[PDB]
Amino acid sequence: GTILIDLSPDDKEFQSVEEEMQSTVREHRDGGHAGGIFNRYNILKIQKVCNKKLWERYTHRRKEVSEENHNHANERMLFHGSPFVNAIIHKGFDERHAYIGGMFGAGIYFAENSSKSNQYVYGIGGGTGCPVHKDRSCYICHRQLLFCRVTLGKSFLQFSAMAHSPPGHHSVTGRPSVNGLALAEYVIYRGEQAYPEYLITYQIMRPE
Ligand SMILES: C[C@@]1(c2ccc(-c3nc4ccccc4c(=O)[nH]3)cc2)NC(=O)NC1=O
Ligand SMILES: [Zn+2]
Repeated sequence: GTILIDLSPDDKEFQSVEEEMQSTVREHRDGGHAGGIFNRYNILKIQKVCNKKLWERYTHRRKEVSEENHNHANERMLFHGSPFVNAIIHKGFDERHAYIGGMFGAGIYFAENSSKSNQYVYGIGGGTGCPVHKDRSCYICHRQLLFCRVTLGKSFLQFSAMAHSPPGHHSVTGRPSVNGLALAEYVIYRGEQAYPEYLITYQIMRPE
């Protein structure tokens, strides 16, 4: 049931998604090991992901969360990197998309920094890099991220350097507590609390 609609680069919606992608790049404490060395991306395509059933599954869960949290879904737009983006956009998020060993427990993880989600496009720690060159810093191969609508509801705040969310909460917020430049990361424990709204195809760019 999924169809993908291409956005034109002249569309303000393409432009606002591209800007969130580019402006949330940061340096990583691994010096680029997982995700590659880059300061910006070459955006190749942005497609809107349209699936009525997945959308309705999302909004149904959003209303439940909202009603458990003084009518506040606490909805964000966040990045997700995964080897399974193609399954996600067709079938939705479920437990096979979870990071069992994540620092905040077995759930599905999202980032404010696009460059953080980039480190997972080829797997945990960037795996063995791109399929074609086995290069975690490949500048040639096309990568994809999702820019997702995520319901956080009442989020458990963890300060720091599938399971259940903590009792009385709908998600966990991993607040960065050492690296002053890192943005927050978030975990949900129900696939129905995220909708994969944009599929972004891109290359990382070699710095000049
Ligand atoms: C499905 C998978 C997976 C997928 C995505 C991520 C992921 N982890 C994150 C952790 C922090 C912030 C963003 C992300 C993010 O965008 N993606 C971690 C593990 N779990 C797994 O064991 N291997 C995987 O590739
Ligand atoms: Zn490659």
